Amino acid sequence: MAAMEANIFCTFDHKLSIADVGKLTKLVAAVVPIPQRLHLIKHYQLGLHQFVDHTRGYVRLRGLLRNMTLTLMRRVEGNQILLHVPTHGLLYTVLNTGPVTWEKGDALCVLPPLFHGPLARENLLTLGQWELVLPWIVPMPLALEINQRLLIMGLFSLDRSYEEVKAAVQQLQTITFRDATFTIPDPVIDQHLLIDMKTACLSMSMVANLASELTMTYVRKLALEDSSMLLVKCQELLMRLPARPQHVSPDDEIARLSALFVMLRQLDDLIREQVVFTVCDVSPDNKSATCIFKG
Amino acid sequence: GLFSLDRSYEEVKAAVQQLQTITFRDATFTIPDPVIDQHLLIDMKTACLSMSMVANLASELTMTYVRKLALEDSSMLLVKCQELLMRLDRERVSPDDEIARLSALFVMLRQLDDLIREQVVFTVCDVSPDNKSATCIFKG
Amino acid sequence: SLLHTFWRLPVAVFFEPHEENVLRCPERVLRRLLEDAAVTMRGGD
Repeated sequence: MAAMEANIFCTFDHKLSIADVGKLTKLVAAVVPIPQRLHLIKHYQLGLHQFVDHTRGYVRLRGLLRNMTLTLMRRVEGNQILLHVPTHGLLYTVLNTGPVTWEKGDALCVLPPLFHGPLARENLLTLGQWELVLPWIVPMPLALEINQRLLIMGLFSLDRSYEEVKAAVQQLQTITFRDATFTIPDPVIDQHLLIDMKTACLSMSMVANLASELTMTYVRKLALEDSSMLLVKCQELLMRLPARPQHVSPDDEIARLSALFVMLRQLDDLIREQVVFTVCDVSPDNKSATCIFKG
Repeated sequence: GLFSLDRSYEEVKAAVQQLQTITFRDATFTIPDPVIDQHLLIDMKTACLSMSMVANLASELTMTYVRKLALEDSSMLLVKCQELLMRLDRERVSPDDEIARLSALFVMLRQLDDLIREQVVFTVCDVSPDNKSATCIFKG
Repeated sequence: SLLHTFWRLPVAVFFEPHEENVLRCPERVLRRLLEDAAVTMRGGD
């Protein structure tokens, strides 16, 4: 039928002041998500603002952003915006909208914004109580930290007392990454985090069941003859309790490790975020970088 | 690398030698032993330690959350997980410590991603009788 | 009297009577059925 459009024109039916257009011009080469593809769309569908809801949960907003299609902004005109849908493997220029510092060679992920500093950056296109909310583009370690914090809060919430749950949420929600401090907004625990908790519990059960005695005993045996800061900091986490291996069978070990890899992938996937960009350049003011698009 | 500490016994040596020799289509070759001078390099040591730490931490952490979550379960699978853990156990704490153990579990999980998964770079569709070369499409 | 079971733990039920069979009945209903059958059986050189 009608082939999917690569170039999308967006028109604001609200009237624009010169300040609004000036703000729009700064946003060229940034990433904006849209829910559906048409040659000509209205500004209401543009951005992340449409999904802001009384539920307020960070996890559900993260889920919603994952399903939107990503576009880059081409140059602006009067009352019009041109968006381009990138293709896998090509080279692009992208704008660092958020305060996160990028580095050469790292991988970037798209994620809902989390507040930082004075929390007064929100000048982006407030017109008719619609707002231009854009997602953050962050490097992989920060996304992994965010997802890990959310899942750990969810798991810890079970059966713990309410006040100590509050304390744990307070200490976990704040993150220091690459010499900057960020904090996760609205870490609500609900069904969306519950399904991830269920899958994590299943994967951990299977990992505990599968692991061979050799794997379990490696750490215990190593401590008898090695000594290092890594090891001593490592063994502090474990419960406090010559010989020969009771059973040697390389084929069983191979098959068991083969299954254990699948289970570890299952556990890894729920904190992994899909890489959208891989960067190899940076403006020395960190405002822009050139990246390869993927996904 | 996991057999590094047990290398003294002849059975372990035989298992290691069997592991080294690998056969693929029409080709047989041996891979080098990652143990040199009866010692293991720091990177492989870190990998093995991470694997073992993930296993050990999961073993004790899992049951506490499983027994709480399975009562609610609408998919009858988490009860089976609890029963499996009980069988495993029969064959054999401050909240700060719990938080530390969970975070350590996840950080040791991240240490293994290089070994855990790998990505295809080429898919082949042509081969010469000269087979030294082939034409393939690039994936990245 | 008590039954032996293979599965060590019980499981909840999430299906209607038209797809899987479940033996469920209150104790009072069981006693009433017992006495009713007791009188019925007798009711039936």
